Amino acid sequence: PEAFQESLKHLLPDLSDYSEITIHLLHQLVLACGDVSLVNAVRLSQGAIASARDALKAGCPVVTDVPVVAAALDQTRLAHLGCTVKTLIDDPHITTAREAEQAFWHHDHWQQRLQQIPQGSVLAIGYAPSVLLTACKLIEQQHIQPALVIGMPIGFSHAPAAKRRLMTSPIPHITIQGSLGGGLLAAVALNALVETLI
Amino acid sequence: PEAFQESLKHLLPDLSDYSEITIHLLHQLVLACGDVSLVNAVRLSQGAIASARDALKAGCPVVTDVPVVAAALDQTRLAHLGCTVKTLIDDPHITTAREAEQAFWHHDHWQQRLQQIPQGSVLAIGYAPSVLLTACKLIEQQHIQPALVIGMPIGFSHAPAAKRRLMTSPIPHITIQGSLGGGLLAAVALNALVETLI
Repeated sequence: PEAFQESLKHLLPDLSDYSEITIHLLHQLVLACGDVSLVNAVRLSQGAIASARDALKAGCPVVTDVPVVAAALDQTRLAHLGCTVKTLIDDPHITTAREAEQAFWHHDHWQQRLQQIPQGSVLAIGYAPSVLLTACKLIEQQHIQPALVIGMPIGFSHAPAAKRRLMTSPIPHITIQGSLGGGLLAAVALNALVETLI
Repeated sequence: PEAFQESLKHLLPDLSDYSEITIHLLHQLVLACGDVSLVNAVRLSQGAIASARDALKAGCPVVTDVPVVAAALDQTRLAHLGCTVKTLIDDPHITTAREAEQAFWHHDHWQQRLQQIPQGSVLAIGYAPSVLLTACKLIEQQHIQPALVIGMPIGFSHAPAAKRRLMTSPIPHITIQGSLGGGLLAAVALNALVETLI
């Protein structure tokens, strides 16, 4: 789980184009939010790219936390690959970490839907830290086994240590160290991996 | 001129894919020589990629110092663009900085061929520091005006300060700070820019 400069170092003596893909992803994130810091804050695990491509080529399920993340996904490219897209809740108005944490407090069985995610799924969490925390716990206990976790919720003061907990996970992941998150960032990240595949 | 990490910083809030192109070029260099240091040593100037693409799209002439550089160029792609390829000398056996400096000492009129390079041409120097130095001098005096200079000669003890002199040039350029050079590196660099255009 390392930064741009370090990743790039070890990916350049590779036959694959993982270095080009990594910088494409950073570029797309910066074009979404306008913040060059993400070169530092963004963290990919070794084998994140490879696990992503392998899962996408096999037409993996894709699960997002909330609808706005799903709706920003490149839906037609994903359909061509045979990937289906689902959300953990259906609330149409979620724009902040507070609206998200509130909404995941009302629904009584989103944890059920998370627990049922198919092995090999891509899990993209753009809004709610508590959902990312629950995902990390289920992974540790070996109840779920996604191919990839994209964890880019917003970080708030006294948040569930979620992004930091994801960095210790044995599951391939991409995250944003610190309090940056939300917007469409999680969807942009996944889109960058989709568009460099087809 | 500036390194990888710095270039990348200022190229990410750009609409164009110059950040992806830069990392592709680094990647190709590392696949040619196997040396990850070039991330540090390689230096691009601010307008380098853009000037390259503009000149290649216009079917610019390409001039190399020696045949082995020309022969490593992607000849068919360049022909499709309308770019011609020429060399400053025709010696078929040049493998080291010594064989190159020797050969540019015998020929009496390579400086004439250099002085004649058309405005807007791409100049790729892979072997001889003294040729790069002469090129820098002609540029300062405004006798020649290439669109781009790729300067990747070998750096030897008490060499003509050439690579360092190229970094002060007003002409867009790509070079390798320090004593690394030769092989096919100059040709690989140019090829990376050609293949990401067509």
